Amino acid sequence: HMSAEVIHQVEEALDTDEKEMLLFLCRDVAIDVVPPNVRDLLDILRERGKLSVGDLAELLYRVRRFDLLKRILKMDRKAVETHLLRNPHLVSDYRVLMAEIGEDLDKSDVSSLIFLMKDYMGRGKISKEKSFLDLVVELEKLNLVAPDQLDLLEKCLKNIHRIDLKTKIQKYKQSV
Amino acid sequence: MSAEVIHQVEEALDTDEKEMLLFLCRDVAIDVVPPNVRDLLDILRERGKLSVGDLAELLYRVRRFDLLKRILKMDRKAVETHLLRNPHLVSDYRVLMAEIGEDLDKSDVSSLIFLMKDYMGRGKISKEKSFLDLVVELEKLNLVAPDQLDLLEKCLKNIHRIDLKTKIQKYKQSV
Amino acid sequence: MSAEVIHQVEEALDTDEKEMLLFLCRDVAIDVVPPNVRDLLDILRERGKLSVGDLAELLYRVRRFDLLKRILKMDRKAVETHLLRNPHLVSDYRVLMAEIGEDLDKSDVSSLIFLMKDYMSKEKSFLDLVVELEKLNLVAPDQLDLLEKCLKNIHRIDLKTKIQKYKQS
Amino acid sequence: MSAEVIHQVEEALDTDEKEMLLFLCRDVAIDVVPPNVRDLLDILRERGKLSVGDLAELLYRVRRFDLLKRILKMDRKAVETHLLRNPHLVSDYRVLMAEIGEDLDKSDVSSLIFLMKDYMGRGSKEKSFLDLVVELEKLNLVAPDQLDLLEKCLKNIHRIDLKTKIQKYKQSV
Amino acid sequence: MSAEVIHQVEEALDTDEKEMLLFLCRDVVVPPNVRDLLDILRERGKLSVGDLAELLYRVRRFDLLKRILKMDRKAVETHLLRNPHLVSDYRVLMAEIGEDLDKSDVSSLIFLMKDYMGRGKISKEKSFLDLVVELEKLNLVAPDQLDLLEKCLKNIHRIDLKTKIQKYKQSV
Amino acid sequence: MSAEVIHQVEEALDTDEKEMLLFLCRDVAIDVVPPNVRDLLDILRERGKLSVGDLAELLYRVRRFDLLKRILKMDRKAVETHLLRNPHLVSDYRVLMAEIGEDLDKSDVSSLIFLMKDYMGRGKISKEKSFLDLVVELEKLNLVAPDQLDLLEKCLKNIHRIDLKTKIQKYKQSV
Amino acid sequence: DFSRNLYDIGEQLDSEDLASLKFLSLDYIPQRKQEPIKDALMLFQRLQEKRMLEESNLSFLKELLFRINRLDLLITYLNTRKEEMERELQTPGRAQISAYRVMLYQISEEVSRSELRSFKGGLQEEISKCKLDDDMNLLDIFIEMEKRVILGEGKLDILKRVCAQINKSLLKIINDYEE
Amino acid sequence: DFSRNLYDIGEQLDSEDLASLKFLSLDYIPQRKQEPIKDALMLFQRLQEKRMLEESNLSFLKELLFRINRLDLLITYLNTRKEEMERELQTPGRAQISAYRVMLYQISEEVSRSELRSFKGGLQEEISKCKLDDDMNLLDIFIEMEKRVILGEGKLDILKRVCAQINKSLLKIINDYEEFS
Repeated sequence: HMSAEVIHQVEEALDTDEKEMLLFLCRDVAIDVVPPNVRDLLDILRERGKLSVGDLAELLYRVRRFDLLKRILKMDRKAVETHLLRNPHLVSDYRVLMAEIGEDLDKSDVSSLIFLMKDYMGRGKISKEKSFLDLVVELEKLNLVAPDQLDLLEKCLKNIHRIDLKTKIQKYKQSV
Repeated sequence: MSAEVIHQVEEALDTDEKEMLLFLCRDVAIDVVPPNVRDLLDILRERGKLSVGDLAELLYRVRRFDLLKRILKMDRKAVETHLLRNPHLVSDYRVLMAEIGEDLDKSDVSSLIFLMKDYMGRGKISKEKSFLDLVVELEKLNLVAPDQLDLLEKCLKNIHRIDLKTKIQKYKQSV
Repeated sequence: MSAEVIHQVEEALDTDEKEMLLFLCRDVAIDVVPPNVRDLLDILRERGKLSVGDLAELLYRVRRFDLLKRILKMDRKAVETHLLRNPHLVSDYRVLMAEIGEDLDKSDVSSLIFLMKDYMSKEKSFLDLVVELEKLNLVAPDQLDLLEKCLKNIHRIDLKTKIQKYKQS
Repeated sequence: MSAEVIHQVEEALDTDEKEMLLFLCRDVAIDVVPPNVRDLLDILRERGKLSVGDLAELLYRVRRFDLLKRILKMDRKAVETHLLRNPHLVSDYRVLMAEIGEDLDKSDVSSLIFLMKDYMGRGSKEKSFLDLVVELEKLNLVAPDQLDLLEKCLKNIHRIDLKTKIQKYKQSV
Repeated sequence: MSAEVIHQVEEALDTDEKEMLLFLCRDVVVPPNVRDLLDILRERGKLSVGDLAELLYRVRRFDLLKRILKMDRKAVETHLLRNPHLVSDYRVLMAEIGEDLDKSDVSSLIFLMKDYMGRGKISKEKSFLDLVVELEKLNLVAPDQLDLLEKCLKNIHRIDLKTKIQKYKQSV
Repeated sequence: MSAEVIHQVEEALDTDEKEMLLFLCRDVAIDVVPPNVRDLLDILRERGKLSVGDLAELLYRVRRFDLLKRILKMDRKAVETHLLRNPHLVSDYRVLMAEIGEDLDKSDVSSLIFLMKDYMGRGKISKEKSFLDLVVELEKLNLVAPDQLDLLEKCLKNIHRIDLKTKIQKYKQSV
Repeated sequence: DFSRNLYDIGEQLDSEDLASLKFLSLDYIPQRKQEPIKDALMLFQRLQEKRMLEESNLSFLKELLFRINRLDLLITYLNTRKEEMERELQTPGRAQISAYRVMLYQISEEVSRSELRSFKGGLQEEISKCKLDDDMNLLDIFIEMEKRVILGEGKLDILKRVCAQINKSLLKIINDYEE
Repeated sequence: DFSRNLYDIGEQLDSEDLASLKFLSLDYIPQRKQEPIKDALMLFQRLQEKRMLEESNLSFLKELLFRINRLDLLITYLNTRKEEMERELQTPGRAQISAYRVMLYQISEEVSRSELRSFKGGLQEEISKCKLDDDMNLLDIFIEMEKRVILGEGKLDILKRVCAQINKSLLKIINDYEEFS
């Protein structure tokens, strides 16, 4: 349903941050494997049928690469929005919320979040260099953040005075 | 072209000039993201879009005429005539963006980042980034293009840089 | 609320008004030290305590009604009615401290520093002195006796009367 | 202790208080060089030398009583009694150095640097008093039992009150 | 010698002192960090207690001489009087000159030395020891080749450092 | 000499020292390309060119003085006098190449590869090659030799390692 | 030799002379490149990068030094008299600085402190209120005016208004430039 | 201690004495290096860097103190009499300050406030208006004239004109320097 040329275009056009975000977002679809790079992940999704033109459109939309949505897939924002309104979503709203929270944090906020969560985890699991999504992943492995367990992340966002992000979490919780 | 010329150019540029070269070549090599400037020049040579005249144009766009004289043994008027006669490697849109970036101090860049932060999140985490980083993040968001300069014009107006808005208006009046 | 409004405000205020705004907002952002007013307003907005009415109150405290008319499109009576209806961002204590600071020249501040040094660098302002005292637990809305006595001792009895009228509220 | 309290304390302090806290804690963590104050407090916690009383003492030494009342809900006399009965985290020598630094402007620091340059070597010169005391400690020129040079230099710059401070410290040991 | 002492020394030093130690030991295989350098010096037999004492003395960390090795300045001076030096007098002179230059002086030195060298490398901010290393790589400074540095120090009115250079030159 | 000595030496060396030893012995073992170090030592003893002094020289070139003291019971002075008196197993050319390799960081090695590519192409595919790998790839292309050091000299000049060019000239003056 | 000469010339320029040079170089060195210039050698190297200052092209450096009235530096370090520079810069084509920049600098050199206070007071409505603090000299005000296209080669009206409110010799300078 | 002695000498010099000292050292400390000098210790370190001030080379410091008429400091802290300095400076070659600089400072010492105002009035056409403000003393006016090569070792005519319009003793000082040069 997808050709190797489109996949190649996507992998080389994305940057490191966008690749990490794509891996984090697809952590739910490919439950079993940790793909080392994004090309292995996209090919695995194609093999499992989870990479149509609409699926790649959704993936490009979540990483906010509209230039790739237009150059590679020849689509507009309204088209992918209508597709998501029409068909089921590949990435859950929980992952999208986590990605938005990560994108609305500067370096100091992420470091302080890592410090506060360090009380709940070990040290060597995450160093000062890690991103917010890496923190969310390491907490998920410890069952400390989840779609049904957002109280700790909510409290930590309160403790870093990011009440708007607490409101984002509350709005997500009010949709379920 | 040879790897010796690429090595000399690579050693002569500084960080800001390297970033500007990457941004200017964002159009020729758009499918890939080159990590450093040596890799960028190798990519341009592999794509065939890096003759001696193309590297001369690149050195001209970064305003390093001493490098034109030392490495390529060229003058300003020679490269200007080459650009008048042969097609340009770097589009005029990129040149306009580089001019606007070179005409903004730190406070103006921070104010533009704030006003556009109204339009976009913390796209890149680092608070201290250049104008070209902002335009790259905007291009990735499909918010600025040669045919959609109204937002950049309004933001330059709101920071009282009307001269740059006039630059953009003359650019649009050249089409 | 939008970033353009914060920008218009920051570019319109001058240095003294910026310092006064930081001191007044010391109570809301009571645990962070904003370097400039753009960061202070951004923190207030991210903490949700910067609505249109909150910025209106902030412009009202620096008595910048021209900005209330140009940026927020409000008048004196509208902002006063908003303060009559909703709780205040800046306590009357901060307003009193700013009003006292506006009525002291450099010699009076130097004399206050001289008298208070027994209880505790040069070129300080009155608001900086009040901050240094707050860090030392020497001044508070319920602890104005030292400041009152020191204002009396420098023959600024009108400011003592200001403190008395605040205490009577 | 918890990371929440440490976060509040670190973000509530200003730059001067951060430098002063680092200098005061140079003795409890001599072997390491903490880059920032938050990491310093975390190191003190992992080393066991950061109870609630220790953080109270640290906030008391930087004269930040508002945090003693807001964060730890303690008063001045409580911390003073704790210091009266329990051992001190920061020695009186560090407190004396910080106290001397509190009463020196830029001109006094420059004159002290001028006098000390013969005693240390020409190798900046836009530093604070605590930076000078640190560089002297590295040069083995000042110590709790070696205050004669600093006393003489403070005397020669007509800051006789600071010489009296050093003399009272010596009369305490 | 033991690894505990090496660990104490490495963690006790700051960044500038580490850079100075590496530069001074450039004469004795290029270690990336200081702890590996000390381990290499021990593994070659060239890091006894006296050698580490000399290294701490050259980086002007007498507090470490007193706490870690339990020695004072007079003992290390006698050790240097009796045994050969690990760090040459040229390296000590270079570090001494570097300790007496602010950023503006280094930039002005770079301008003159740049015309004589080109300044092919572009670092964020180069220290004096970094400049001396880049000059050594270009064969522009040496224990027997101090004329260019002498002239450049003269032209920036740092005659005291020129006198340092000349006192070194008269000791050979 | 005994097989225990060869086994101890084989187990004591690390990867870098093994590769350097193989490179240094590349001239003595010209008909055979030994994959690992034990094969090299066994071949050298089989050819008779691995006495106690030869193994001492080999350990001295890899800067493993602890093995000289523990296994062969030799000092620096003893091995140096042996090298002064008897002919060398490893020529000064290989020792010089290893010296130059010791004085190059990752950036200098990468820059050498770029220009030597201008003259040789990719060669091996890995961008993680050592200096000795580059000189071996050049020897296979007949581009470097004890009497053919001009290209390496110019490339070391272009990476501003003029001290190493002086090393090469000092070697050439020893003929 | 040449580098030592440029260094010596730089050692004679203070912060005010450096600000003057940076203003006179606005047409060749943009704002972003101008911001980190804290000594004369940085401006000299920025000119070298554009090849406007080399061992065989001292023209622009001599022009800059002549325009800031440092005739001592010209005669000592460049071996150039006042008459030579006067004869050179008024020959058609050899003037590398625009007459607009020179007239702005000359108007800045003729304004004392009180006149600067009044000039800043006149522009209260066309400049944001924080950007009208005492910490600015007249050249920074000219730059801020150019940024808002209220001052320029074709827009002399506001400058003429403020100068006419202040002094007559300023109007004379403006009109003499115009012809 | 030498450094303590220099600090004590500096504690006796006010801002005007420092301005005089910096003017007398213009031929050894350039403008860029002179601008941030706001106390005597900075000038002393600038001199030490040029080796013109050492524990065994008090010559330039004594000359500076003699030229600004601080004989008290010379006799108290440097143990030097007035006759000793006038005899030393009268030895051929041992004067490190130029006669031009000393003549400019001495001619500045003989001009009062009203005479300085008249002096500023005289230079209305050859000096920019901002460089003719009340906040400038006569030594700064000498510097500004030197910048426009109307004042110098070989161009004393304009100084002659203004001084002769002002006062006779100034012209006498100018000509007495001019002959013995």
